[PDB]
Amino acid sequence: VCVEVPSETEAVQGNPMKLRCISCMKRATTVVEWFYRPEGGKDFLIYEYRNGHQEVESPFQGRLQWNGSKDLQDVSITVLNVTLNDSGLYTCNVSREFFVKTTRLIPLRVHHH
Repeated sequence: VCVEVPSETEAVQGNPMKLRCISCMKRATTVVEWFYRPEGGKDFLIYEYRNGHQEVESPFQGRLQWNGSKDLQDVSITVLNVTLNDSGLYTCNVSREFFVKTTRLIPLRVHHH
């Protein structure tokens, strides 16, 4: 069955990081938006599912990898090759029609070694 599990919030520099986002659903059109915000900055979109997985232009374009389910209850993504600079707040927005909308916040912090 579908369990809602929070994402890890600590990442090791140089490894891939899974930004977990799970929205267990009510027995359906889906939109998923992933946002990132650097310390002292503004949210910008980095990943989108909106009638398909869209190419989103961002500093993240190139290092993102989809890691979710086909049923779209798991909408996790992976950031490849993590740097100290990827620290910040990641937001996962999942909306569902035929209405719902759920938000998940990931205060991501990257470490050495």
